[PDB]
Amino acid sequence: GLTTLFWLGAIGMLVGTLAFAWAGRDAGSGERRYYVTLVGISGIAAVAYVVMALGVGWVPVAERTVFAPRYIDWILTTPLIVYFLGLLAGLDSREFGIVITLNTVVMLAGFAGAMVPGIERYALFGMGAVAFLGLVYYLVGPMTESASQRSSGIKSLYVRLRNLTVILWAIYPFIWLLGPPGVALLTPTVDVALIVYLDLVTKVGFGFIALDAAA
Amino acid sequence: GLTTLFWLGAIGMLVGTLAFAWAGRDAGSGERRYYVTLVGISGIAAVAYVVMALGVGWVPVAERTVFAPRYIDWILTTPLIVYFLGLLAGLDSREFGIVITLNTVVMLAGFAGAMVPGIERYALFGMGAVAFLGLVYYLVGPMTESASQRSSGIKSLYVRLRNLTVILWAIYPFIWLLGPPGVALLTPTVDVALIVYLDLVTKVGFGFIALDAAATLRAEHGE
Amino acid sequence: GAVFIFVGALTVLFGAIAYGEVTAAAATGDAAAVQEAAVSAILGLIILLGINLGLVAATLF
Amino acid sequence: GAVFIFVGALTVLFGAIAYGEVTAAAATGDAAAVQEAAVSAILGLIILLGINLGLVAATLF
Ligand SMILES: *C/C=C(C)/C=C/C=C(C)/C=C/C1=C(C)CCCC1(C)C
Ligand SMILES: *C/C=C(C)/C=C/C=C(C)/C=C/C1=C(C)CCCC1(C)C
Ligand SMILES: CCCCCCCCO[C@@H]1O[C@H](CO)[C@@H](O)[C@H](O)[C@H]1O
Ligand SMILES: CCCCCCCCO[C@@H]1O[C@H](CO)[C@@H](O)[C@H](O)[C@H]1O
Repeated sequence: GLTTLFWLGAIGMLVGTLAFAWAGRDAGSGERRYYVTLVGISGIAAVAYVVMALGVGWVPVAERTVFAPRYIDWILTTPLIVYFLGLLAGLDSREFGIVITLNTVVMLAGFAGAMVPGIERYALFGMGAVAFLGLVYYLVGPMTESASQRSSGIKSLYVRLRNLTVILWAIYPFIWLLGPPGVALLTPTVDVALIVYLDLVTKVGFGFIALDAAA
Repeated sequence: GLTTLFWLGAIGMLVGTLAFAWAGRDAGSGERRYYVTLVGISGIAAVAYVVMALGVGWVPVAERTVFAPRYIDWILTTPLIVYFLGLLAGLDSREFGIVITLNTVVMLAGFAGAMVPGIERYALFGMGAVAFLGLVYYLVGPMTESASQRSSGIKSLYVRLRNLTVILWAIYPFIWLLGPPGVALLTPTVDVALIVYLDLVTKVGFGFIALDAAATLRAEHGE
Repeated sequence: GAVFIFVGALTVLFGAIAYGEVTAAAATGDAAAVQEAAVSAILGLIILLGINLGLVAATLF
Repeated sequence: GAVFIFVGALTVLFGAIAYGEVTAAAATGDAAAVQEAAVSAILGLIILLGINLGLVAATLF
């Protein structure tokens, strides 16, 4: 059941949101931004899953269904994840602009590709895939070097979140390729189930790791 | 193909056997029987797989098929693995007899259960399963204590091999229960593939771990 | 330590979801429909094993 | 490092084996045969995860 999986995603995101909200209730000036960001990451994702669970934003596109709020979710929450990582790394405005731009290209491409029939969707996929490699470069290169210049505590938390992020984000394009937007070997239910799992780990799992480290 | 999977098993075991034989060619007095044991473990397994790949020993039981050389392999090689662990742990004859006995009950039980129809096969399964728990207790309890009376290198290697053994062997009875001898939800092919993978890790992987630690053990007492 | 239980439990859950599609397809009596559901299940599980291994590698290392 | 490559690659190999049985069953036309190959494939892949995770736990901890 699609709507059931969507509901489960909503519940998971909600519990995450509340947990993060509660954890940062007494946060100082140096931690507040991080908690607020976590709340936003899981909170927006919660809205998207509820909307999909109510059957809204399901778009028919050439013998496949495209879940619009999923991509809108991605477009809005992933740069917040990058922002969180960027705060740890100690980036400035220019550097932030670079990684958010690359991230935005990834999400827009996947969305545009999902709604385009024929071989063009793979061209759009390619745009996203290349921009993603660019993003990965910054995370494991310059941003890692920038994070290294801070205290070992911050550096360790950065690396831990970086690794979770790079490893698991890299799985998304394979689901896209094998799922409905691509060769359609994965049924919509399997595609949705896998994405619910990944979303929860890359946002909620991400958050609890950060909460543990701040402790 | 079943025979293809059996050939892969045979080739894997053979490579392991030769590597273990080669590695031990210069072994000192104190190391020699460890290499010889490894050669025996993967060598017998190699024979069992070649025999099965040649289509020999495929025993029709009701409508399922039981690969006799597999269980014979098990009955003969698993006590040699236990023996290897026992040498590391430094067991005496009494302690060896206990763990070899338990191991044998496990393998006899599984073979007999595979040959029997109906509720009885689970009774035979239960015998092996309980015996296996007894064996695990010895491996993780008394034998671990025994290994702690030796050098840190030996205890280290013992723990590594013990953990590999306990974790992976525990997977075998689930494959039995879900496969042909049990409720038959795994096809023969899938059953065979999983066991080939397990057999290779528990013998050949087991052996290469021991091989990788040999130099450290040698440097530990002056060499 | 606790990641394994989590990973193991989610896998049987996803397995149950996969088996659900397969049997639903089987109830149709259409062999090709079952094939479609089956390859989806197979590829889904391969990917799932990737997520779990990736989660293990990111959390325990 | 080396283990995750080994474990990953073996997962695709077993996947190919599972897919092979599924398509072989689908070539009979019997939907029940396909379902039969599919559950074997699903359960097999789950057991494979246990082996992989077990191997990882054994040799990297
Ligand atoms: C919480 C939701 C998250 C972390 C979603 C992450 C999604 C991606 C990393 C998607 C990447 C894609 C490519 C790299 C290629 C084009 C297809 C995309 C958009 C799926
Ligand atoms: C190299 C081949 C090896 C290490 C085979 C090991 C086989 C076992 C540990 C089998 C255990 C079983 C039970 C515990 C229950 C009854 C079914 C058995 C015999 C499969
Ligand atoms: C749950 C999320 C908690 C992660 C917050 C980690 C931030 C701790 O890092 C802090 O950053 C502050 C902001 O500039 C600075 O005052 C200090 O450099 C540092 O103490
Ligand atoms: C194949 C890997 C080789 C492992 C060799 C481990 C043996 C190291 O230890 C050996 O134990 C012997 C008792 O068995 C004693 O003779 C000596 O203490 C020592 O040589």
